[PDB]
Amino acid sequence: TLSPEQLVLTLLEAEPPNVLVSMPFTEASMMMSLTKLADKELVHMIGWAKKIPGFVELSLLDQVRLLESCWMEVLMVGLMWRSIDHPGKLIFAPDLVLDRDEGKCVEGILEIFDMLLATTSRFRELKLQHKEYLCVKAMILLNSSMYPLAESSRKLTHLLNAVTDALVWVIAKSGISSQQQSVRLANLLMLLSHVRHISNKGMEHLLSMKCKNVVPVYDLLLEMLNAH
Amino acid sequence: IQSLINLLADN
Ligand SMILES: C[C@]12CC[C@@H]3c4ccc(O)cc4CC[C@H]3[C@@H]1CC[C@@H]2O
Repeated sequence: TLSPEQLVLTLLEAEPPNVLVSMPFTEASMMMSLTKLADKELVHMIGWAKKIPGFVELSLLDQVRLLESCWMEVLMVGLMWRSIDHPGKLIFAPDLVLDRDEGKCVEGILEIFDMLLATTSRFRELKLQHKEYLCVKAMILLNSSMYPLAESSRKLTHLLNAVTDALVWVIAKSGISSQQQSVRLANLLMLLSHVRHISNKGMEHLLSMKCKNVVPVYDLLLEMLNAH
Repeated sequence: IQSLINLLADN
């Protein structure tokens, strides 16, 4: 056991490096930029997970299944956080900032953009804090959603409980009423559940784009996509 | 080029 403040500071220092992706958009080139970006981020995501304390003490199978299960949710919550103070824009990366209307370039993606933007808008209205963001991204990894994946399982429960306790502690510092602290926690958790659903949609869409030969999918992103 | 398990195991 770390303190909740020690835990949150470990999550801060775990944060991955930022990545850059690098003609006007076609369906093809937009998906190329987005898939290129996702693949680079995935590399850093594994290193990030390894810095979440306890994560590397889990069985390797659990480590693998946790990342196969949550990687798209983690990409998406990162995106929402980068975008939180810019209504109508998705800040995918520096030099890849997309207006809502640019979803019209890719078949099916505008529905997903709007869901990502609406979720980002709820985080903005909630005034999601830096400390809360760190906790929720870690909770997503550690299977707050409880997707069905003894010692590794017991450890995992401990780790998720610790990050939940830290989020509760962060919320308590806000000084708002106990009733409002409970409602805030429920709202954040129901938002995580929504991100899971957007992730399922995203996965579907990417598998469709791959199938229709709209975009090639290589390497780590291919590996992670092959698991769904 | 580097896979999930290699990324998890190494460094
Ligand atoms: C997976 C998709 C491409 C990669 C996109 C991405 C790429 C990078 C990132 O940090 C977040 C997201 C979320 C939306 C993702 C898209 C949803 C549909 C599309 O296939």
